[PDB]
Amino acid sequence: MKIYRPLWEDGAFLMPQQFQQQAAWDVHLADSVARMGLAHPWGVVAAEFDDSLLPLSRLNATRL
Amino acid sequence: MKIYRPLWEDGAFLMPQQFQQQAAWDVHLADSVARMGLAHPWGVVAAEFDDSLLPLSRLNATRL
Amino acid sequence: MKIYRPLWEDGAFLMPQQFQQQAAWDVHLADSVARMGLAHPWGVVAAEFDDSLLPLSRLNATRL
Amino acid sequence: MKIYRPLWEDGAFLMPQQFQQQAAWDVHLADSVARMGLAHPWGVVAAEFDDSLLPLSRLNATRL
Amino acid sequence: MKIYRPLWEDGAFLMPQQFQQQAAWDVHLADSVARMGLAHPWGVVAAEFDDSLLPLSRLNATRLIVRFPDGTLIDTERADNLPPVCDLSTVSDRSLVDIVLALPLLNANGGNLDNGSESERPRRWKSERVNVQELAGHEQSEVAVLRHNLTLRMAHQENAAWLTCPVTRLVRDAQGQWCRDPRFIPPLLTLSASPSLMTELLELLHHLQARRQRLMSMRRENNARLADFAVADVSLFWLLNALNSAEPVLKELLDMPYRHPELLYRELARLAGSLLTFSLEHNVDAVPAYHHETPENVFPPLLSLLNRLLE
Amino acid sequence: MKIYRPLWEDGAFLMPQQFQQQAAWDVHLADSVARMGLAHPWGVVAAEFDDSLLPLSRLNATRLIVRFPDGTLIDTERADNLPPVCDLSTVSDRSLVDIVLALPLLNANGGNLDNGSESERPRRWKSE
Amino acid sequence: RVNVQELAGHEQSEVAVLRHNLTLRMAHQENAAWLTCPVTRLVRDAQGQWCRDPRFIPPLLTL
Amino acid sequence: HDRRRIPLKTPLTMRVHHPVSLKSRPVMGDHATDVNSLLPDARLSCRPAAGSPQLGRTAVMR
Repeated sequence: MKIYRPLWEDGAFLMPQQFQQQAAWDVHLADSVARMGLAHPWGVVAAEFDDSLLPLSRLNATRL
Repeated sequence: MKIYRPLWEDGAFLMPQQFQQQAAWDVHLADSVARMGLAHPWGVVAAEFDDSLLPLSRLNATRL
Repeated sequence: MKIYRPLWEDGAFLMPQQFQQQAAWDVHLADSVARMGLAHPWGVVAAEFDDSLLPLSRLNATRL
Repeated sequence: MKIYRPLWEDGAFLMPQQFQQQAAWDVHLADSVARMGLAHPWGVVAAEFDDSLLPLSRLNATRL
Repeated sequence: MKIYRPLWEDGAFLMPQQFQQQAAWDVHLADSVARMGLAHPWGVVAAEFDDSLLPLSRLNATRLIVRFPDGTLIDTERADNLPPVCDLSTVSDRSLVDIVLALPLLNANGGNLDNGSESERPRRWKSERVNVQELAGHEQSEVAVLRHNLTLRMAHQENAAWLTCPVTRLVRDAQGQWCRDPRFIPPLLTLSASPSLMTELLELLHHLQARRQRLMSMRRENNARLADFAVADVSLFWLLNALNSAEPVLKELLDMPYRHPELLYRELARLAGSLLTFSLEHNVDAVPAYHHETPENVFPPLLSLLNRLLE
Repeated sequence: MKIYRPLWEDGAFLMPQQFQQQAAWDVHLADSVARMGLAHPWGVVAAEFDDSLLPLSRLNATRLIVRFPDGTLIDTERADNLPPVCDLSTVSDRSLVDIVLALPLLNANGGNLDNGSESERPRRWKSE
Repeated sequence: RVNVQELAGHEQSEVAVLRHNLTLRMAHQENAAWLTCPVTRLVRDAQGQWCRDPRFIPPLLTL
Repeated sequence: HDRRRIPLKTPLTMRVHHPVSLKSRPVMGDHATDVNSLLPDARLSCRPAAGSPQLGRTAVMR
């Protein structure tokens, strides 16, 4: 998606894309530091549901 | 506890509560990466003292 | 070359060596995340080259 | 407990007990408003503690 | 009137007229809070008298807490002094005196009552000098506490440029002596300023529980009767519905001190309007309407209606 | 918006914070007593108008008793003057109009409307 | 001693505000002179840790 | 030198601008800086104040 990286010098000035790409870059490093969490893909650590809403044929989440 | 990642768009004032929360979220990501493998309350890395002053009962730390 | 955590006040002067010494701390954090199970100076993923100019004395990298 | 609300007309030297007994009397009037319909004393609105500090035993509070 | 908020600007000097305008605003906030649960203006928390000095005919108070309809609270235990003794000798040969408590009105031109020297206008806020200081370590110097100006007015109390709230009612006994009558009580912010009510309503509730116990003894003993189609058994089923639905609310409310009586009225009206349609031939107009501004000829005929239906 | 509250002893310089914070705390107490079995996105007690100017393009209000959901009381018989005349010169379709009684939002560094200075945000103000 | 801002546009200054002397005690001690309200309950768990019961309820002004 | 405070600048300008923006020196928050007794009490109309302070009235000790 062409994740750019901004340049801050004495004449550089403020934009929203200054901060959005720098936000995305350290998200992208979190996959590059996984050499087993890339072996198996991304996972699920907690998922808990409610059963009392089922006789009404509804469904609602609690923790995800 | 709660962690509030800011929205970035062309309206917002440059308020200091954005940067502290955005920097706080990256520690949580970098720790959820480290809990993919090990399981630990963290430990020391280096701890070296100076045995010169010790006849005068004063202890100092050169590197921690 | 030390790294300084910048302090986000309010009602002060902004300088780009707050942004730079902010940005250079997260990479140093991800380094010490990575160096907890693995123990080497890391290397290459997926180098690819061009071969057409090779009758002459010329090279051309394509993806690194 | 001998709550003395004072008066101010003229020439009265300022003195802290006027302010203190005024502030107490406002609390007492606002208490007697609430004690008309409900016949309940006060209680707890919110009490949230910290759970990540429990197995290393301490106890820190957040909202009381 | 015209109540004004002050502005605490820097460089605005000081005036005594500021603090009065501030302190006559939070009282108005208290009414604006409290009038989300009130029909009609207020009454008595508690009132206790000393009838021992009656053969030397007089009357004096002991403990008296009454709220007034402008938001003024009276406390003899913490804030105010007791009203002076009443002299009944000019009404020595009549039968009934209805005694109200009085504070004068407030107009927007005067203020306190300066030593009674100009006493054609009855005015409140009598001052006093008590020295109490000790919330940091010393007691010495002397402040001007404010006290109100309370009297008692009994027989031509209807000539009032005053605010009235009735407290007690005297009758001639057969030995010519006045005594306090155990009768109807001018209005209540509690159920504690009327021991006659706390004697009657406990009898009401203890009378209610026994009839329900009698009804349960009729039907639980026979297992066919729990779902029978007898024309009295359907009425008895619906009657246990009407009693079991309305017991624990009243049992909660009557194991309790002070609580405003409109809430109790809304729970007795449901029981009366339920049981009214069960064994009668009389009009729905037997239900009394609620008059709080009166001294309550509502609350005894209601209970006289309910004590007839349960037998 | 924190709400501080002071101590008095043995001679302290009277500062306007020591009165403002005390007024704010007694507003907050009355609202916390007012929650206690209610809802509080609260509303309007009484609103009365003046309706003669409708053959012209104007509108005027005569009585407003409004309680805002933060718990601030506005009582136009007592310590608040009626807002100025509404304006109807810029209305195209005649079912559009829905009128809201505005009131400027307070911030933790501002203050009053000193006239002779301009701003893109107003405040409550010293009048009289 | 903090610096509360005037709410009329000027600078702030240093006043003395009050702060309550609250504390956290345990029920099995002596608690005569204080004025208490219970807030939570701790139990012991299988590995020898402390954890919170989800079963206690305090006295509540709110649900 | 005196540690002055406010003058409130009339646009806030720290909207993070997309179409046109500038940095070099002027950056801030919302309030700048600019480096460059024996007295009586609450009586009537006009002489309460010692200007801004009010003391000299409750030293009853020492």
